[PDB]
Amino acid sequence: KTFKQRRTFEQRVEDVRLIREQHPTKIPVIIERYKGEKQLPVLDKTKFLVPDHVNMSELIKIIRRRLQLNANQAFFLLVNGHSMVSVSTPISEVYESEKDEDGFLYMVYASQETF
Ligand SMILES: COc1ccccc1-c1nnc(N)o1
Ligand SMILES: [Cl-]
Repeated sequence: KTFKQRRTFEQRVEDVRLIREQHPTKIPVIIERYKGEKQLPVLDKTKFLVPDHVNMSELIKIIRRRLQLNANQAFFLLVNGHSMVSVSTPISEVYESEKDEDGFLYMVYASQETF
């Protein structure tokens, strides 16, 4: 069902290396709905190429636009399994400290802060 489950470690590594070659300015991001999640919809895809200069605050705005949320629906984003310490950090910096061993940056969203 989940991305890590659908693709072998070897396959995720090779795909990160292709994005390096073909989209060298992009951060490879996996974005997944919390398996408990009731309110928010699922995204139309799993794998996102994010411009390495956007900060986490702008990535939250991007995802909320992709879900076509309205102003008072709540949205919480975990990165590498934990809360974001700050939304002002550029994604190139967040990537270097929170990337997985396969080379993707893993995110999960929910309407509850209690995931
Ligand atoms: C640490 O990365 C590698 C290690 C061994 C062989 C290839 C790579 C690689 N990285 N990006 C591409 N396109 O290939
Ligand atoms: Cl690029």
